[PDB]
Amino acid sequence: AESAANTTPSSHRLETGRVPALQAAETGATSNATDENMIETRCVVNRNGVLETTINHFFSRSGLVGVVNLTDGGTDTTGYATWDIDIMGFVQLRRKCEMFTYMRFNAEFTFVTTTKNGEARPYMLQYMYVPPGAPKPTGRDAFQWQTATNPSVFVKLTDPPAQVSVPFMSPASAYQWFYDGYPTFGQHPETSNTTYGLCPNNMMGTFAVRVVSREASQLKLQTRVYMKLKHVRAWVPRPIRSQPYLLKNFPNYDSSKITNSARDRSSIKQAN
Amino acid sequence: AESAANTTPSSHRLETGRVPALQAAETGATSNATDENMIETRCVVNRNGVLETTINHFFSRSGLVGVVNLTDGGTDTTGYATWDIDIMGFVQLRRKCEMFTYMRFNAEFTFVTTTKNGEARPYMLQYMYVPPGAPKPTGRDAFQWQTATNPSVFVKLTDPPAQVSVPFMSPASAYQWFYDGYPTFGQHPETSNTTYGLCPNNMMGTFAVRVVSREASQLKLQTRVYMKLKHVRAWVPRPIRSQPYLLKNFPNYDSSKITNSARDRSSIKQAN
Amino acid sequence: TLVGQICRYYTQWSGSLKVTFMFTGSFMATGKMLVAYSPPGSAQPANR
Amino acid sequence: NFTNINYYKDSYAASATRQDFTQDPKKFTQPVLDSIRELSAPLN
Amino acid sequence: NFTNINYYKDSYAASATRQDFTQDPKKFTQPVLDSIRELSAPLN
Amino acid sequence: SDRVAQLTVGNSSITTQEAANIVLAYGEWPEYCPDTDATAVDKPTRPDVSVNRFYTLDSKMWQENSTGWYWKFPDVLNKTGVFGQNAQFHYLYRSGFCLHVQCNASKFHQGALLVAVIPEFVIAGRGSNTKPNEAPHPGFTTTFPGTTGATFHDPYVLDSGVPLSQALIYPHQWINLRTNNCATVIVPYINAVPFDSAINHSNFGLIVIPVSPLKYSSGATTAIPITITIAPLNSEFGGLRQAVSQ
Amino acid sequence: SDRVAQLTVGNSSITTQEAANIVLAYGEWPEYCPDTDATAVDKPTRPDVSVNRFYTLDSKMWQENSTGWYWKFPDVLNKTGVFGQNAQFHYLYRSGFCLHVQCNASKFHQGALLVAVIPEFVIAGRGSNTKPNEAPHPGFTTTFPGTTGATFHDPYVLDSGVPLSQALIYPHQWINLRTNNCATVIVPYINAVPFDSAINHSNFGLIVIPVSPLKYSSGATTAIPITITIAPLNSEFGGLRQAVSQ
Amino acid sequence: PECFTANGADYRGTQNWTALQGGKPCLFWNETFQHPYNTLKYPNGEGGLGEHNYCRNPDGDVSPWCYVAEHEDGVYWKYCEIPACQMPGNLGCYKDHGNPPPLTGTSKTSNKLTIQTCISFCRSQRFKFAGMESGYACFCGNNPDYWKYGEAASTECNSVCFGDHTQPCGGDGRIILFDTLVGACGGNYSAMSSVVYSPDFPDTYATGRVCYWTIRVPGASHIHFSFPLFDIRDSADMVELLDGYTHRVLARFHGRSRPPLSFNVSLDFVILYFFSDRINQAQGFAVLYQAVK
Ligand SMILES: CCCCCCCCCCCCC/C=C/[C@H](O)[C@H](N)CO
Ligand SMILES: CCCCCCCCCCCCC/C=C/[C@H](O)[C@H](N)CO
Ligand SMILES: *[C@@H]1O[C@H](CO)[C@@H](O)[C@H](O)[C@H]1NC(C)=O
Ligand SMILES: *[C@@H]1O[C@H](CO)[C@@H](O)[C@H](O)[C@H]1NC(C)=O
Ligand SMILES: *[C@@H]1O[C@H](CO)[C@@H](O)[C@H](O)[C@H]1NC(C)=O
Repeated sequence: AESAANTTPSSHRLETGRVPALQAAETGATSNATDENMIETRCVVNRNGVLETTINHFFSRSGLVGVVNLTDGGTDTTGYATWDIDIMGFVQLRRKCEMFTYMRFNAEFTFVTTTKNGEARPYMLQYMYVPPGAPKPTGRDAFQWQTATNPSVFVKLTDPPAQVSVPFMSPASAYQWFYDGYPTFGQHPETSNTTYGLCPNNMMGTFAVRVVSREASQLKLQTRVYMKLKHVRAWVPRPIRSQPYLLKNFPNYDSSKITNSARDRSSIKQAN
Repeated sequence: AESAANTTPSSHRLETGRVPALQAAETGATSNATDENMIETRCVVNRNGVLETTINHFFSRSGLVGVVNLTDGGTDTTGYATWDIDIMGFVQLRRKCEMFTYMRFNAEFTFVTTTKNGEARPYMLQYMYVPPGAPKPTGRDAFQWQTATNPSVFVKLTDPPAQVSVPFMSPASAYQWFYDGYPTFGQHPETSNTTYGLCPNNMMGTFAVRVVSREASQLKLQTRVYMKLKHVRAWVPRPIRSQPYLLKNFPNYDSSKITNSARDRSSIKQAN
Repeated sequence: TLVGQICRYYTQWSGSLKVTFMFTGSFMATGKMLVAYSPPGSAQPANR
Repeated sequence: NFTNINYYKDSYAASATRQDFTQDPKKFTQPVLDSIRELSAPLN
Repeated sequence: NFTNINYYKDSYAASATRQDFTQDPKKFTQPVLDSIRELSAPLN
Repeated sequence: SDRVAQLTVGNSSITTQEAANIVLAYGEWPEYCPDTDATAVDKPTRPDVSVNRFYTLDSKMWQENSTGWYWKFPDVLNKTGVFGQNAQFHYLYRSGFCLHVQCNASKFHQGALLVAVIPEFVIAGRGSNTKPNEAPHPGFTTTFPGTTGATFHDPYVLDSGVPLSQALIYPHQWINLRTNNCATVIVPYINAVPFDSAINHSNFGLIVIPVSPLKYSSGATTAIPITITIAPLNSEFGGLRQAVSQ
Repeated sequence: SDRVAQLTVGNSSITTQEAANIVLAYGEWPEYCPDTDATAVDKPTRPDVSVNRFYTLDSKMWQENSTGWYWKFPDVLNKTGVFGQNAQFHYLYRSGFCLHVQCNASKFHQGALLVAVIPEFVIAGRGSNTKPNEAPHPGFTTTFPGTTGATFHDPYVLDSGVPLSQALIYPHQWINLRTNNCATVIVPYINAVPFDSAINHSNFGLIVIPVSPLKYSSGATTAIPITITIAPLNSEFGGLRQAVSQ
Repeated sequence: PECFTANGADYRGTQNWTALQGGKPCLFWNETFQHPYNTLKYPNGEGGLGEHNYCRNPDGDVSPWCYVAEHEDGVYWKYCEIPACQMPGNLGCYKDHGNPPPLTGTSKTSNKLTIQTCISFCRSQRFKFAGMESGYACFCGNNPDYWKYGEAASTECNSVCFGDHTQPCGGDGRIILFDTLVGACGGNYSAMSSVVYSPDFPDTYATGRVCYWTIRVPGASHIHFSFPLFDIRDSADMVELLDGYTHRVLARFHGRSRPPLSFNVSLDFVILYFFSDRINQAQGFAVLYQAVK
């Protein structure tokens, strides 16, 4: 259907037996009472489109995902800057994605790198994706930066932002943002269940970045990750969270200081 | 018709009854007296084109629309620079567009950004379009600049000017530059009717712009908006304004100090 | 409601809406109620 | 010579389409009900 | 207007494919076994 | 057989002796709203005998130092009769109009009148101030004059900054006292929306401006009234609710 | 499938749980006036969406010492909404009516109501004086109570000298609190003239009289309201003129 | 205090700059023959117009303003941000970002929204602070944290109201603050030195207003009064000052009486009375008092 719905011409009824406005809500179903079984309507040929409300047009937005700092000092230097790939770091795309239970999609990661004061000097960077199980690079001159049997992107700061496409690589058939279980067997404590809700089917490796040079470069870069979902399929729709987020991998909320879903009114017998 | 009009060969008439030069103007119609019903003409095959005088070739000009200042200071800074999208700020395109009552078109907005002294340094800008109803960004480091579920353009100063295409997004079926009414109900005053002529069907959101950096950038930019109309349809042609403009959303003119539509002559019985 | 949040993600809506009431009183309690929708215009009606 | 080719799924992002040579001038010049002939007195 | 052309051997690196207009709303609105008629009492 | 005409709408009739041809605005007849262009779901009402008739307004004495008068037509019949009552109770409105302006004189008077309609005739404030708080704006009695009417201050600029000379593009008619004594214009519904409120939005407005001044010799009659009659053709109303005045 | 019913007229709907069968008065449906029986020449108007809808009046608390209430139906909707406005501007009127009286209670209350219509329900004065100047006559608020209603003084004689017992010949319905909570009557246009003024002539009138008194044990609810809803089916209006109040 | 009106209509200051930090100088009111507000047109005051370049308000604007020099870039007039121009009862303007508001309480929108209608809306529900923005808003609340979004300039929040056109109703995304005690009808006053306004002070006072303002100080020697603003165009409505010990009248001032600007009275239980009429109403009073211990 390319349009929403057309309206049939209706009229009045004067007869017993037909009750379309007495739909019982105790059955768990939604009231199917239309306008034609009610106040007299007319013939309207609606041609309003429904294409924008689809899932592929709703999840085709990039949004901010990760912010990675790279100081590259001279005396307190590290060289590299890894970033665990997770979507729960910023509450916008998290709120947009946690309204479903199971999802399956592809990615269009984009990397925007700027300096501290803001300046595009021609410094070439190396963006490395470390899959889960591969060793992480330790140092700006490590052995792992050879990128043999490992995908990496070489780009400068004066160049346009890099953009790669990422397939679906979870060992399960779909992702999940809510895991009602435990990752392994054993006795689970009563004090602090810090492993509850953890899903090993979402650890998508680690993302590292360094500056390709010989000695050093006294510059503090700041990379931003923009992930565009595509080819997305969602299952089991879940309600939208009404409480402020507190942690990344845990949906914890405030016991006291609760936020009501609707703001307060003057009286119940007042519309304004 | 690809040409203007051809002329039929004519001759003289000596007979009573036929009066083609006595077209009455009291009926409200235009005199349809041709040259062939008058002084003896010849056969001319005119091949002058009429393509340039069409509406799509008349409104296919960019013109200046908006000028947005961005100081980005260090002590009296704001960071952002919003611009209400309206066409009444410069009288050239306004005079060209207010010769019709109802219009419907698309846009080809183009942004030319220069510095105060004039210089193209490689500073990346962020052009944001805020639709009507969305929150406006307050600060160069605000939450709204994430541009999730919001279109934005990232471009530098050394790059060519950005250019996007904008569809027809008025809730009515066409735009209007003259609204003979009031936006809401209620009692209207006699002192200052500041809401008369206001049309809510023309508020096309707000346009914002900032400098993508971390700390600051002591530079005063100045952006210019060039909007090219395309796919335009106009209704109910209106006369062209002969008085100088005074306000943006109001066609106010000077009561005293009136400008005549034609300049003065020496005498009426004199052509020069 | 969920429809309110979905309409909050967008900026323009159309089409008809449905509001469904449900009485959760006793079985022996009876009564009649008047649910009246009014188009735009003046403020909330004062009387029935 | 081909400018009728679009590069996107949306239709409003194209260029000027085929020009229309339609010119109805009689809805502004003679908006009258009784069709006044060319060789006649407009009022009798 | 052609965006169905891929430039690589892999299929996940393409753009949004043909849109599907499928809308099954009855699996959420009426998840009942006895099909409730439109003009009838839901319980008898 | 062209100078005489009898227009009949409802239970009213207008006979004429000195008439030009009737004017049909933009070559389109006023009809009902089709289902393709309509957007409301509720069924609109159509009296077709109680609101579709000739309503006669007051008469204005055409003097020698007269500038001109104008009207907001969906706002003049906002309180007069079944049409006004039916328009106060409803939220939506869509109709055309049939006009007739009467101005008779002898064969010894001279003068000419320009009667025309202007869609979205916006009244402009008169002043040379650009500060937002002191910029002059017209009052409610100036924007919507009601059944009485309003006069022009600068009729050369139509009180809107647009010259009167170029106002011949509109559906117009002349009243030349040596040719005819009436003018007739039939205008359809002209708006960018199918239906609209007939209380806070006037679609168009009549204007009468004497281009040639009224002249006569001492001894003839001196009271020359200007009478106007309006027929709201093909009226529709929707959104029945409480009656509001303004 | 008989105890449930949803009546839809215009943009209103009435749902029910405890209902008897709907009553059609005299077996005749309310329709439009045919050309054979009509007598006026002007064309009548038919909104059919703006006046044909359920209008809800006020609620009256059914006490234990209650006598009863009554109404003049072409005079109750004389000032409420588009129907009242359209009836003030017109001289002629002809329509049927659809009624619905709501009165709910628990399964521990007992009582019965007799709701019926009486064509030409004439209110009689109460007194034993035969002199013409002192013979008691009912006031205007007693003959035409308006949207509020009037109470009975002697409901055993229907305030007209006719016994309540014999009032079962009229189109009637019972509201027994153990059986149902509503009553529905559909009455057509009943008059000896095709059209008639809806201002100085009421065709019929509803009356509600509690035959069995309201009884309950100490501990239950005590406020039992009486709500009435009316739908002016198949309305016609003619003779458009100035609006008169009464 | 220098301004006792909601728009600074009576501000006789020595400010010849538009702002103290980051401002441009104002032009003189006698060298302004180009503009319709100069001393060649308005002699003998008329809002305050001499041979100075001070920030005045002769046109009945929402804030005092001067003439700045035109630098061929549009603006030829700027609002003056006077630090000492705030009526007692005006806390200032603040920023408004989103769903957590500065004022957590009731909200109300109307097409006729003045200062006193919003103050009365927040007062009829026993709220401590009122608030409005963008011309159509009324935010009530009792929270002390209303500066959570920052302090805004006074010239930034000069959007005109919808009901009246001489009052600033905040701005777009900027809320202006007001306490609910202003314009009220009576109240137990126990502060050291506060101001008492007439009923409906930002508006004109209503017809038939009568109330009792009570002032008690726990141990003050004698109290000092003042009359900054007084504008009555009638002789039927009038103000009184009474002592409630033996219930006798101290002084009776009306429209035909010019009250002295300052006097002492050796009392500690003064009560104020205001009997209005239903014929003529122009403006109220701004009685400031002071108790010395
Ligand atoms: C060459 C550098 C590429 C940088 C991007 C890394 C490629 C792998 C990305 C996998 C996409 C995973 C998207 C989200 C996965 C899980 O749901 C999250 N980790 C949990 O929220
Ligand atoms: C990504 C930045 C895009 C910047 C352009 C904003 C897109 C929306 C533009 C809408 C086009 C509206 C053209 C004119 C509309 C109304 O007639 C005017 N506001 C009133 O004159
Ligand atoms: C403002 O007035 C003071 C008065 O003491 C004067 O010293 C100063 O020069 C004046 N400044 C300007 C800009 O007029
Ligand atoms: C305006 O007044 C000032 C102060 O008295 C004076 O210096 C100046 O010359 C005056 N300007 C004119 C044009 O009189
Ligand atoms: C009242 O007494 C005080 C002493 O505290 C004095 O300052 C003030 O001037 C006196 N008022 C008058 C009018 O003398």
